[PDB]
Amino acid sequence: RPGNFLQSRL
Amino acid sequence: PQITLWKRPLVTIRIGGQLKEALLNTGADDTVLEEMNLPGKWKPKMIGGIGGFIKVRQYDQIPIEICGHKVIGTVLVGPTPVNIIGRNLLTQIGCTLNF
Amino acid sequence: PQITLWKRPLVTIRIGGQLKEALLNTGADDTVLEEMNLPGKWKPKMIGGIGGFIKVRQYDQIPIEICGHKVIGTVLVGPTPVNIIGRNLLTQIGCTLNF
Repeated sequence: RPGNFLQSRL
Repeated sequence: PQITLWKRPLVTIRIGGQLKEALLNTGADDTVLEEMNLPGKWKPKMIGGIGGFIKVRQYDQIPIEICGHKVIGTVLVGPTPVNIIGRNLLTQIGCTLNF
Repeated sequence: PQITLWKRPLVTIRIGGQLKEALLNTGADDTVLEEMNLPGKWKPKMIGGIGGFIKVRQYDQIPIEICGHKVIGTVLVGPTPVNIIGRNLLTQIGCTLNF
């Protein structure tokens, strides 16, 4: 399952 | 509360009058919710994640209650796999990491 | 220590006796490091999130020190844009969220 919810502005 | 990390740190939120489940995410700059309607003006934005970039709608100054704590701030709406509470709102509710 | 969330929670880690900067990411199940030529056996894996999936190499039982706290477990390696410490190692160093 998707499991790495890194999120970054830009 | 104090939340350990053996399971995903999922909590209930209320936004636009509706309840949802969301992940407390220190790896996210911003808060990103799955497709939904929110009132008011929005701006098109892009954001990046582990797999690349997606398009989202940015709503500013949105009230959101997170595990009983009030926040008012920016909420992004788009094709995220999971609802994410990011640092923009974790800071508003006084959240820290501790070890 | 207590880490506030005004900025990205980047800390120093040691793997191979060498130092790197890594993001403490309560939104990650697993730990994934930027591409590096680590020795040992590995298995291919796909990890996903915002923007889709990336291909990574899975290494098992790799020691890793996070802010002076020893850990050992599964470490993924691949084209992540930033070194990420996920819950598999955050639990080992006794990390909690608190608000």
